[PDB]
Amino acid sequence: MQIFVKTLTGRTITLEVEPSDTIENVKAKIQDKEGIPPDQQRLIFAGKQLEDGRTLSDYNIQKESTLHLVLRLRGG
Amino acid sequence: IKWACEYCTYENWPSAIKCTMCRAQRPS
Ligand SMILES: [Zn+2]
Repeated sequence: MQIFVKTLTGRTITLEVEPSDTIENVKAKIQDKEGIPPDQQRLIFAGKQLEDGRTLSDYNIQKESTLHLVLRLRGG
Repeated sequence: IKWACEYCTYENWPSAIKCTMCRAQRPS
């Protein structure tokens, strides 16, 4: 399946993901296209932050769903 | 009665004047 990740600027990127993929894998998929380290990025779905441990199937992410991407660089 | 931010979906606590996630401001 494919899902859509929506940045804060309003830009939308599409990702070829399988339900068995972990959130960790998703942030790596984002890293492939955007070039940002998976630890400086965080994903939001259903008003909650997604943890790298669980998979999409655990979070009920389905085909053509929308995730929100927020970036925060380490301030020390 | 958690409020959701305008710029990201994240629902925050009523006491928070700013979202914890994208550091946006409280909506009018
Ligand atoms: Zn926000």
